[PDB]
Amino acid sequence: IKKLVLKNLNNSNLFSPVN
Amino acid sequence: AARVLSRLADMHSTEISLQQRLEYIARAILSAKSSTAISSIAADGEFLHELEEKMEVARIQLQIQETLQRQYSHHSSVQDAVSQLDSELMDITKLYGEFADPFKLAECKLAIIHCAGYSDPILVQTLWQDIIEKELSDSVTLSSSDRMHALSLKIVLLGKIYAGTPRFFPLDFIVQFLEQQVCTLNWDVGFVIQTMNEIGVPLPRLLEVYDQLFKSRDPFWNRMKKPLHLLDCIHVLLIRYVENPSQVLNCERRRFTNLCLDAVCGYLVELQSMSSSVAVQAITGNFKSLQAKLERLH
Amino acid sequence: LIKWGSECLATDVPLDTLESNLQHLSVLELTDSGALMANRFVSSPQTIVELFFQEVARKHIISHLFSQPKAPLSQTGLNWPEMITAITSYLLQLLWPSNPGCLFLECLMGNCQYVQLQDYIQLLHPWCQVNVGSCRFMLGRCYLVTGEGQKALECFCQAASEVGKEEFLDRLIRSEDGEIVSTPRLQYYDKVLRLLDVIGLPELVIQLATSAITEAGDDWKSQATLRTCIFKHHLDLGHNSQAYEALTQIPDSSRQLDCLRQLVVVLCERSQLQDLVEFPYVNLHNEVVGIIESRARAVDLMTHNYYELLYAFHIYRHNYRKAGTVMFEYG
Amino acid sequence: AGALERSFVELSGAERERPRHFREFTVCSIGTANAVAGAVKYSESAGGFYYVESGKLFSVTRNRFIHWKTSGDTLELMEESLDINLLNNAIRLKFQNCSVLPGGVYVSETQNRVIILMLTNQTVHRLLLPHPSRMYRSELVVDSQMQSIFTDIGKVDFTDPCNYQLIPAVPGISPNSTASTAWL
Amino acid sequence: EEIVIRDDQDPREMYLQSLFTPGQFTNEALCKALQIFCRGTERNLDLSWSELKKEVTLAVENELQGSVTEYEFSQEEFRNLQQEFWCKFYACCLQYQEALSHPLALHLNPH
Amino acid sequence: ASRNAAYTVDCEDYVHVVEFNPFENGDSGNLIAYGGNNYVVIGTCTFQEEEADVEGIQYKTLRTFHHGVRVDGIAWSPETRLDSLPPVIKFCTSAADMKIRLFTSDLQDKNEYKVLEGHTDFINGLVFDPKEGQEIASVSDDHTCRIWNLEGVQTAHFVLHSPGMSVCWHPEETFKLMVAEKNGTIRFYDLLAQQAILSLESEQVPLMSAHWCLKNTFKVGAVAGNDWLIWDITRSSYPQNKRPVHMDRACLFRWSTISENLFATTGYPGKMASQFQIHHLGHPQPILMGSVAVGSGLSWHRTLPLCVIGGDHKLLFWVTEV
Repeated sequence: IKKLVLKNLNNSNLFSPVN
Repeated sequence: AARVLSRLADMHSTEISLQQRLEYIARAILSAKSSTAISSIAADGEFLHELEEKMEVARIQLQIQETLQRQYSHHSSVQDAVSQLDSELMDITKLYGEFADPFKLAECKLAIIHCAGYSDPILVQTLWQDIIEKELSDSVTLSSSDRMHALSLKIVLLGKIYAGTPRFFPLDFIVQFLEQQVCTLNWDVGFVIQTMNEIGVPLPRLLEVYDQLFKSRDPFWNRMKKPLHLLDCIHVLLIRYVENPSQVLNCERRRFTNLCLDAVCGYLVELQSMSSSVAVQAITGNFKSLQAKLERLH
Repeated sequence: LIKWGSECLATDVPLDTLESNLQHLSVLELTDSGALMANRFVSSPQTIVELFFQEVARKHIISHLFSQPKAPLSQTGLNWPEMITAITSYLLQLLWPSNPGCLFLECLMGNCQYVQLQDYIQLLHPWCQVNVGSCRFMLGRCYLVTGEGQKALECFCQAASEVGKEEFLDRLIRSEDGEIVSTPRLQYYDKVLRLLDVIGLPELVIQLATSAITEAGDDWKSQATLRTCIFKHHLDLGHNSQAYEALTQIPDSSRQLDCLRQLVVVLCERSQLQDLVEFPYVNLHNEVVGIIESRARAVDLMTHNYYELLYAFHIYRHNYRKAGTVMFEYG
Repeated sequence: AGALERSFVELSGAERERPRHFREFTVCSIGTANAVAGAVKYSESAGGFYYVESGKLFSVTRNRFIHWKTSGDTLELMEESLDINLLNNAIRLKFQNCSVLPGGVYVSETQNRVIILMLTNQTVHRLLLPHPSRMYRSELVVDSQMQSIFTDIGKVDFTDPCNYQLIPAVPGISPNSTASTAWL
Repeated sequence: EEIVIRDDQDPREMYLQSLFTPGQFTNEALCKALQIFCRGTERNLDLSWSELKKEVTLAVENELQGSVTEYEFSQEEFRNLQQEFWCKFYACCLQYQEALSHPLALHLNPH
Repeated sequence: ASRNAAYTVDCEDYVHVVEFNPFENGDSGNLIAYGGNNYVVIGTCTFQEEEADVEGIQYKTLRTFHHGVRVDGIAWSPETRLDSLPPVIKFCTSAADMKIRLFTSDLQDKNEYKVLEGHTDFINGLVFDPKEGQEIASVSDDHTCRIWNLEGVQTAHFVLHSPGMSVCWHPEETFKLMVAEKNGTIRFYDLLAQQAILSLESEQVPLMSAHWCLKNTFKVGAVAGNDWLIWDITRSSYPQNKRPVHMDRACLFRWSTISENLFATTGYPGKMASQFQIHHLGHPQPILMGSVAVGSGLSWHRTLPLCVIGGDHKLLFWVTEV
C-alpha cells in the first residue's frame, strides 16, 4: 500500500531480542 | 499471464525474499507493455501502473533491508528483520513504522516520503526539499555536471506531473532552494533556468520569481559572498528570452519587452548604487548589453 | 582594568553567530583575519585577555621578538626566563589603556564579545583620553549587535568627529581604489552606510546619509550615488514624498530618469495614484506623457480610463491644448 | 637581557578544561597472583623528563616534556607542550598485585624511540614509544593539534618477556627500599 | 578559608563568583566536592565550567530546599540558610584544592 | 504564518516606543502614549471589544508634545485621570539627550515639562511609584538604577554589574524594586534599607528586557540571546521555563495586563520587519505570531487580551485568544 501511516506509539524494539 | 504475474508480484515482488522477483516485476512490466503494444486493452495497462508503482516501493524495501545488512548486521534482531523484509509486500506504513524508524534509517525515511503522496503548502514544500536533498545525497559520488543532470532529470520529470497543479508545485520555493544549492555547490547560473525551461514553466512567471527573490534582499546571497547571484540568473534568463523570443506568446511579447526594460532599468539603478568592484562593473556592462538588445525586441 | 580583563570570562559564542559577525565585518575591509577559523576546537572557557593572547597578541609578540634576531634562527635557543618575561611584558603593552592600535577592542568585536566590550569601554571612558572615537565606534558595534541601533547611530556620529586622528579610524577608511577625492568623514560615513544596509536598518541609512550630505557638500559623484541610495530606501518602504526630495537633490541627470522609472511603477503597483498626480518632479514631463499615451493607444477604451487620467494631467499642468487633442482622439 | 633574577613566582596550570582523560591500562604482571596482600604503602611521588632537542627554535620536540605521578598500584604519565596541544597525551599504567616504587620511573631518549624504565616492588618494565622525529617527517607541522608519543600505546604487549620481568627473590630487594636507578 | 559578604550582597552571587574565578579552584577539586556533597553514586562528571556551575548551584539548591521545613519564614532566615549551605560547599572545594595542591617533586629543563 | 493586525493607526513621524496606561484612576483606563524622533503623543483607543456601538476601533489624539529630541522610553503615573475638571495627564519619558522629562498637563494648548538630569549614557527603563505617584525609578547603561522625586532630586541609587535594561516597582509592597542587567542577572532591591534582597540568572547574554508579573508576583519573565526565560521566586534562581523563541535574537518582553499565563516577545528589526510572538504557559508554541515594518516597543491594553507595537509611521494592534 502506497498510503503511509505514522504510528510511533507502538512499535517493536528493533534493537532487542524477541521476548 | 498478468493473473499469474500478479501471483508472482502479490506476495512476490522484490523478491520480498530479497532479490529474484524484481526480475518478475521488470518482466511483468515487459509482458504488460508487450500486451498493450499487441492489444491495447484498458485492464492490461491498468495492471501496468500497479506494477510500476509496486516497482518503486520494491526499490525502497531493497534500500531498507540492504542498509540493515550494511549498518546493523551485528545486532541479533537484524536477522529477524532481514527475514521479515524478506517474506512479504510491506506497505509504506510498515516500511516507516516497523523498520525505518526502529533502525533510524534516515536515508530510507527520505526514500519512503518521496513516494508517500502529496498534500498542500507546508508538507508540499518539505517534500520538494526531501526530493532535492535525496537526489543531492545519493548522487555525491558523481561530478557537478552529472549531479546537475541527475537533479535536472528528477525535477523535470516530477515538475512535468505537478506544474499543471500549483498547490503541489511551489515554483517560487523550488527556484529559491535550487539557487541556494547552486550558490553553495558552485554549479552553473544557467542551471535552475534550464530546469524550469525544460519543465515548461512560462518564462514571464519564471521572471516574476527571480524578480521577487532579488527584491527580498535575502541574507543568504550575502552570507555565501555572492550578493550579485540572482542578477546573473536574471541576466541569463533575459538573454535566453532575447535570443529565443519564441519563449513568450506572440500577443504577450510586447507587454513583456516593457516589463523586461522596466526591470533592467531597476537592476541598473540597484547595481549603480553598489561599490564599483570588477563584478559590479561587468554586470552593469552585461545588463546594458541586454538593454541594448531589448531596445530592438519591441 | 588589566586585573578585570585577566579574570573576566569570554562567552560561549556559536560558530553561526561568529561567521555572520565576520561577514558583517568584511563590509569595512579591515581584516586578513581568516586565520580565526583555524583553532576554535577548545575544551574550556578563556578570559578576554587569554582570547586576545591566543588569536591576536601572540601573533604580533612573536613577530616582534624574531623581527631583528641577534643570532641566526638556526642557532638561537629558547631561554625561558627571557622568553616568558618578554612575552608577558609585551602582552601588558598590548593591553595598556593608551595603546593606539585598538587590537584588544577589535579582538572582542571580532569574537562577538559584545557585553564585555561595553563594560570594558565603560571602565575606560571616564579617565582615558585615547582611542575615544574608536571606543564610541566599537560601542556603536555593540549597540548594533544588541539591536539598540538608534544609540549606535549616535555613537557613530560621535566617533565621526575623531576621524583623521586615531590609527584604527584612519585604518577603517582605507581602500585599494585611489580616487582620494572625498573627505575622511565621507569615507567613514560610506563604511558605516554599507554596514547599515548590510544589517538592513533603513531609518539609520536615511538619517546617516542626511548627516553625510553636509560633509559631502561638493564631489557630485558620491552625492549622486548616496542620494540614489536615500531615494531607494524611502521608496522601498513607502516614504514617497521624502523619496521625492532626496531624488530632486540628485545632480546626475541620468539617474533622475531611472529613479522616476522606479517611482512611477511603484506608485502604480501600490495604487498610490494621488502621489503620482500633484507631483512637480522636474525633467520627465514628456516621458510620463509618452508612457501614458503609448499605454492608452494599446489598451481597450472601456477597461482603463487612461485618456481621462491624461486629460486630468494635461489640465492640471495648464496644457488645455494637449488635454483637448487627447479627449478628441478618445471620442 | 635578564637582570640578576633574585626571586621567582609560582603560577598554577589550573586549566578550566574537562578533567584530562587518563587512558587506563592494566599491567597484568604474569606470576604476581601468588603475592600476600599485606601491601606496603609507600609515599606518593612525581617526576619528569626533557627532550635533548627541546631548547631549539626549529625542533619537533621544541617546548615539549614528559611528566609522571605515582600512588599505590598506579603510575600516571603525560606529554606536555607549550607550542601545540597534544592529543592522547594522558595515560595511566596499573600493576596487578604490585606497588610502584616512589621515583622508580626513568626516561631515555634515542634517535628512533623514547624508552621508559619502570619499577615496582615485584616487577621491572621497559615501555617503548616512537620519538617525535619518527612520527613526523618534516621541519613543518601544519596541524593545529598534534598526537603525543603516548597515542599508540594500546599496541604494546605488557606481558612480553623482552619488556616485563619478575624481580628475583635472590639477590632480592632490601625490604621497604623506594630507591633505585635505571638506564640504557 | 571564609568569605566576607556585605548586607547589600546576595551570598549565592559571592560564592558563585569565587568558586568559578580563574585559578582559585581546579575542575578536579570542584567535581570531587560536588560528587560528595550530592552523596552520590559513581557519576563520571565530565563537565565544562558552563555545565559544572549548573550542577553545583542545583546541588546547593536541592540541599537548601531540603532544609525549609515550615510554610512561613523571613528573608533574614533565608539569607542565613543560603550563606550556611554555600560555605558548607566552599570549604569542601577548599579541602579538595589542598589535597591537589600538595607538592610531590620539582622538574627542570637544562635546555 | 503571521497574523495581520486587527487594527492600525497612522502618525506624524516614525514610532519608536508605545505604552498603554495601566491605571484605573478616573476614566483614564483607555489612554495610550507613544514616542517619535521629536515628540511624545497622548491619545485614547476604544475598541468593538469594549464599546458595542463601535465598528472595529476609535483612535483619538488628545495632545502631541514636541520637545526636539527622540523618545526612547515612557512611563505613566497612577495620578493620571479624565474624571477631573480639568483632567490630569501625568507621565515621564527618556530621550537621546540622556535625560528624563516629567510631563503634567490639563489638556490645554501647552508644551510644558520638567527635566531631570544626571545619568551618563542612555536610559533603557522607567517606572513610577505605582501607588502614590510621588517618585520615579530609572535604569541606564551608566551601570545605575536611580530613584527621583517630583522635585527633580535623585533620592536613592543602586550600582549594577552591567547596563540596567529593565525596572519594575511592586504595587503593594511599594518598598520593593526589581532590576535586570545586560550580564543576565535579575536582582531585587529594598528602597527603605537601600540593600539587595535576592537574585536570578538567565544562563544567557545579553539580557535585553525583563518584566514582573503584576497578576502573580512570584513570576518573572524576560528575553536573553535567542530565548524567553520565566522564573518562579518560590523555587530556584534559574528559569523554571526556558524556550528558544526568535532566530534573529530576542529584544522585548511583556506579561499580559490581565492573565498571569499570557505574555508577548519581540525579535530584532530583521532587514524589513521586526518579528513578534504571543506565548501562553498552557501551550507548547506561540498562539499568535506577527511581523511589523521596523516594529518598535511592546505593550498590552489595560483590560483587553490586546497588544500594541509601533513602527514605520504607525501603531499596530492584535487581539488574542486566552
